[PDB]
Amino acid sequence: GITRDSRHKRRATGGKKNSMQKKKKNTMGRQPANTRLGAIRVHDVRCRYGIIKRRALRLENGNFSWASQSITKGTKILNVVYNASDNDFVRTNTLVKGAIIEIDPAPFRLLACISSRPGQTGSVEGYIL
Amino acid sequence: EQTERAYQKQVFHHHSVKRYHKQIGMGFVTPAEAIKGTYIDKKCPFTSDVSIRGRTLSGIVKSCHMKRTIIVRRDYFHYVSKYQRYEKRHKNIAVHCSPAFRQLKEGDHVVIGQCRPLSKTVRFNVLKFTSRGTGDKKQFA
Amino acid sequence: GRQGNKFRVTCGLNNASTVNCADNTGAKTLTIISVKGFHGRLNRLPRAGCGDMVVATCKKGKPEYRKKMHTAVIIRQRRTWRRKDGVTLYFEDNAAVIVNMKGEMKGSAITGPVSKESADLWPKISSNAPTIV
Amino acid sequence: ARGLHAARKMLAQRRANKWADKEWKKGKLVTRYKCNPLGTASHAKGLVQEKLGIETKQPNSGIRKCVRVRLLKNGKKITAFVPRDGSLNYVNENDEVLISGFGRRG
Amino acid sequence: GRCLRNHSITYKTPKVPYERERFDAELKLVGQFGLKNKKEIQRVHYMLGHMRTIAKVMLMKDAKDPKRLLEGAALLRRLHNL
Amino acid sequence: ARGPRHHLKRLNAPHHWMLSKLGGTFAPKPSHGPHGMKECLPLILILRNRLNYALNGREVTMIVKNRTIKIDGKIRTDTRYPVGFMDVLSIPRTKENFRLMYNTKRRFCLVPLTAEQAKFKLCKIEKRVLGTGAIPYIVTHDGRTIRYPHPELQANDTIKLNLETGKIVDFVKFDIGNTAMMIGGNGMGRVGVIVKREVHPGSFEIVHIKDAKGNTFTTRLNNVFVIGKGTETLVNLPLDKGIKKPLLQQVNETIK
RNA sequence: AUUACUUUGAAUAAAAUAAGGUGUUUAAAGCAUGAAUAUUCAAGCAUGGGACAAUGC
RNA sequence: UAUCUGGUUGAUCCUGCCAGUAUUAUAUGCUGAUGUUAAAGAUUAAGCCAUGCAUGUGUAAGUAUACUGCGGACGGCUCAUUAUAACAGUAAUAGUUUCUUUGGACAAGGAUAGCUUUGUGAAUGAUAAAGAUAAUACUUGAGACAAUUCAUUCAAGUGAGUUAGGAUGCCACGACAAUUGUAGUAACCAAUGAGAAUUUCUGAUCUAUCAAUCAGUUGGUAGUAUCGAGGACUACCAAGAUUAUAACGGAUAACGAGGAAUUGGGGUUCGACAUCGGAGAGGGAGCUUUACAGAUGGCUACCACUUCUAAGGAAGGCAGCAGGCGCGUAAAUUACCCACUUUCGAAUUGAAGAGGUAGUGACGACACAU
Repeated sequence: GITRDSRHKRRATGGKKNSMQKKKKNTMGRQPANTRLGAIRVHDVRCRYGIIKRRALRLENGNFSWASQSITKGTKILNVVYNASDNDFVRTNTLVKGAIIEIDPAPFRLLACISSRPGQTGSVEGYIL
Repeated sequence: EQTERAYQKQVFHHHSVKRYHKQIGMGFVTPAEAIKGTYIDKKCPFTSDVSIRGRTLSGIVKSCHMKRTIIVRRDYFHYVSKYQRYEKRHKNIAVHCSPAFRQLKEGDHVVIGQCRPLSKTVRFNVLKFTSRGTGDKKQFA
Repeated sequence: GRQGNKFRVTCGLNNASTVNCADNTGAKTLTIISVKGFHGRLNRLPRAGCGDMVVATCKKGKPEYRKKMHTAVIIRQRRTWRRKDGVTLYFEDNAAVIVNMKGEMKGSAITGPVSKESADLWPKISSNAPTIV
Repeated sequence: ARGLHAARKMLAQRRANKWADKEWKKGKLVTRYKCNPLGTASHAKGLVQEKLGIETKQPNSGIRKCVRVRLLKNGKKITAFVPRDGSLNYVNENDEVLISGFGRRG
Repeated sequence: GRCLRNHSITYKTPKVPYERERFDAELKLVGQFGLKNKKEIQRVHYMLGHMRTIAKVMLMKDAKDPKRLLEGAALLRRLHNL
Repeated sequence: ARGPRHHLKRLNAPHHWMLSKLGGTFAPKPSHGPHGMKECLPLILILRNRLNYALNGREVTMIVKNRTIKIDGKIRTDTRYPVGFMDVLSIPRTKENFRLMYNTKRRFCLVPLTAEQAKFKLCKIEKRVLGTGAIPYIVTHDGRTIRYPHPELQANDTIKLNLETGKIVDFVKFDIGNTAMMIGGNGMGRVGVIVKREVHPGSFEIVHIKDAKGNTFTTRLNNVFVIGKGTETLVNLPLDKGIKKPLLQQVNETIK
């Protein structure tokens, strides 16, 4: 699959590396699971050494936080507003860390930046500016 | 200071936000400009969480054209056993230059130290620098 | 080497009509030269249908096959032909497998489908076919 | 180039000056595997084609019986010296004959 | 290398193969000791050189050399009871 | 290699295992346990080389499996159990006990242990870690995890452990007025008194130790195993006391 | 002020190189007390000296 | 043993090379009384293979009027690849980490085996469906935290840490077999682990009839991906990186190291092969099981081969041990046994062409008939 090894790159001087062996399984790699908006749907992928990763494709509820009053209540996310990694990620409404999202402050009153790894943790968390 | 797209924020941030500077280890001093400065760096040995391990080399800074990274040159020797004579050699190493050292220029002695892989070729941090002469090329970082 | 009575198949390959080579004998294209069993007529070019043994020269392939005259059998053709049970079918491209007079296929595999008319005619071909359309 | 720090010129000089010998250079050119009929082999098997007699050089006289042998690995033609007195009769046409160098090296 | 079990040689042929100053002296020892062939003469010659070098390497250092005292005392001791 | 290695070749085994070179192609691989791979002696070799109880290794299984050999406070049934440092070793079926100890000649020596002094075994503190729940505990040399220890203990001291009760008895600090026995390389098998320790902030800490007869030797901090405080010997030292004879009474003595 | 140089140590796979011991009947062998066994060229770590040396105020 | 000798001339003195010389490793002619030891399909073909064996396992402690568990990811063979790649010494993981081992409701719900019940094919370790039947196979159930994610705080040993730990708000998995003899399980911490994997410094043959090379290329930001750091990948930004101290490229009949042959000192040649590391199972490519495989005595597709056939189809990878053809100057028996060493297992017993013995054996080493 996708190998993260350094045998397909070049040297610091521009020279091309020459192959000696095939791909090694210790260089695993899995296709990104862009966490979009939608119903709760989280898969479980079996990683190396038997550990299980909560692989998330779509979630709508995320556990937020706001430190000025120390209250953490989950809420539904409306849509992604702005992303600092890529501009085409805004339209697809993907959920990635460090992406500005807009929410409904229904349980915060009675602009959120994601600070988790929803593709790996399986859940969405954030905070309020 | 704050000019790029993403919100450049320091890894260890605390409200009075305070400037987090940790004191360095093996007999080095923290630069004065690094305390009162408004700069930000996520790989600086002082203001971030990168540790300098046992390996430590030194050399002369060769290039200062790369953003927050410089190239050091080490003109060492190699002993040829058969001829009983040494042949001069060199090796170039890219070291991550923190923006704490603003007067660093090409041709300045620098003490480097190992750390975790920061990029494809950069695996070291600058620890101190010393001034030298000039050649009309006062090229800083 | 043929085993049976071929029906009527509308021949769509002429003289000097390049066909592919479904075989695995290191030959690419074989331009038809003649057709075995062709009852000719004045000013008429030899016609090859489906399941018709031909005589073709290899103009592209391995050196021991290039520039020589071989004997082939057409396994699929692009000219629409009608089966007797009212089916009107045609393939994607022409192709032909190198055989000998006894019918013993020279290769060992066939790429793509094989028309039914050219499978029962030569039992040595139907075995190697992936599918028989 | 005697200097203590000049260990690159001396090494480079010897690398350059070593290519001019007629003996070691034969051991690094790829000609033994290419132009030598024997190659790196001790013995060569072949087939007899022609019987030929080479007259000796100027001071000597007489005809040296020999055979033109075609190898089985390269196909080249080499003249072979029949060993003993009256031994040309023992060899025949189209038979396996072993060919193995001479006293002078190669 | 092919085998774990060690091996060694005992006799080395003299460089010059034919000398009349070495053929005569060989039968002055072969006939005297009643030896079978010339293998034995080469074997003792290896033995003498086996320790002659050992005495020569350690003779070049000072009398206070710890290795000279350690192996030298063993070298003289081994060669005295023999 | 695709994963873990199982077969240990004869030569790849550590040299202090007394093994030959023509005996066989393989050597018994010590399993995971309380001590390292090269810091150990497998239990199979102890009962066949040092003890000479069994003609071959087949009969070792007909011994350990019978619940015969007792090590530390428990009793094992593993043929190749890893036996390392001076942990006690009791065999009640033969009424005799030993102790795996180093010696100045770079080997593994067995000092007999009486029934009165086999009730406890020394252990070396490796690191002090503040566990979860504000529960500190110290990892010992044999990998033993112990509960709440004395708070005065450091990470490089020594603790006098008991087998049955499993509690700390006495503690000896790592200071300048104590004695230690080495487990290192050239210096292992040597006992002496620490006289000076130099700290290098770069890589290592180097300590100077003086023998009983005045001999001074240098070693690394990782090799130090404190045996007592104030030239007092808390366990039975080997037959040679652990002194380093200057090879004057080895070449000459062995003649007679 | 570094570096080189030089003296020391530490750690440094076995096999093997030269062997310490050991009458396989000698020897090739073998380790039946395990020589401190010395090994590490090139590099690297700490250290006593600065004559010769390279770096510029 | 710090060693020379014949050869240009009528003769002499030199440079100069040819041949002679001694030794290691290959082949071969002739001869070949023994005892001990011992190499042995690599050079040209990592070419192709008929056959036979080489991975299986049951204690009282899982299920008994085959299921389940572990292993085949070790061992063994070959040297095709490979030129700062690998490897060796060394340093880091304050940038990651398992398997095994050692220290911390007097009982629930089920159907799937064995054996059949009726068979279908010429076969493939071929496969159909009807009846039940147990769990240490699967869910539950409860008898009571731990550890991860996120936002915020108290802040120390440590060469060095807003760090081990503690306290908050909160999400998530959520336990200690409904466990067997007349030991077994879930997790969490640590050691085994100087281990495995990445990585720091130094070190490689010839070539300039190879002088300029690189565009994910050099670095930064932010994310993704992976057990884990990182252009490993992605979007944006700047133009940067190497280079006469030999960059980029080319050849090897190049796996590297420990080492071997030969040496007065200095050196030269070799090393696939005892042991360590690396790579591969006709060729790449893609994946399954699992703690570790890009596994090939596992699977699939393609290219090239091989075997049976009822002409409808089926599997196979001897660069494993013997043995067959070819290749060549060039290389052994289609043997027996787990007794020695060791490994695997449901564990004192069962298995091993690993291993040992026997057989051929003038590659070699030691004593030695006449």
